[PDB]
Amino acid sequence: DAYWQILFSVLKVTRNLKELDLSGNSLSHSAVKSLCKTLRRPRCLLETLRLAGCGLTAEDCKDLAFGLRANQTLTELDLSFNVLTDAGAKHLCQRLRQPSCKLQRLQLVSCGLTSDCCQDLASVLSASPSLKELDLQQNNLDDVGVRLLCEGLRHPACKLIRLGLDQTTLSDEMRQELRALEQEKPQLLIFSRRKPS
Repeated sequence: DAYWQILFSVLKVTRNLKELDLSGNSLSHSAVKSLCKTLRRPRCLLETLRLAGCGLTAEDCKDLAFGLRANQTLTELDLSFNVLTDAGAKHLCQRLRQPSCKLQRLQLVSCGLTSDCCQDLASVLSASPSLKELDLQQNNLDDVGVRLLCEGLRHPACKLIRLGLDQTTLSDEMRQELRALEQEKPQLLIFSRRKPS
């Protein structure tokens, strides 16, 4: 946190910074709050923010979601490899389904998510004005959650074109349903580490 205060005082002076990648370094709740201040500034021109493997938890998602409320420049956010839990995803979803949201690309790989966040995610898929890519690999969503996701993906207003999803432990019936969706929505690619396609 010593350290983090140096970085944030410098960012206050930086101009035109489009990307900020903190991945792999732990941020305390307190550093998260100073970062959220950074994002709220009107001069903030960040387009990409990467916080993967940073020790974030659910309460951090609430702060990030509120920090995105004003922001119109961020188009890509990586929260992979943090124990966000379903409660953390729910805070993000509240923001991402708003009509002012500009976020295009969101990565939630290995974030401790279950089927219990998938109704919230599906409401994002159906209503977000901006979300094009969503990576949910390394989360245990199961047939129940993926079915809920598919209910949102089927919405003709769904903007998504790339979904990252673990398919190995899904049922044969679920995998047939996903392939049927891909046939109906040819602009959508469902990929994984095992089906990189």
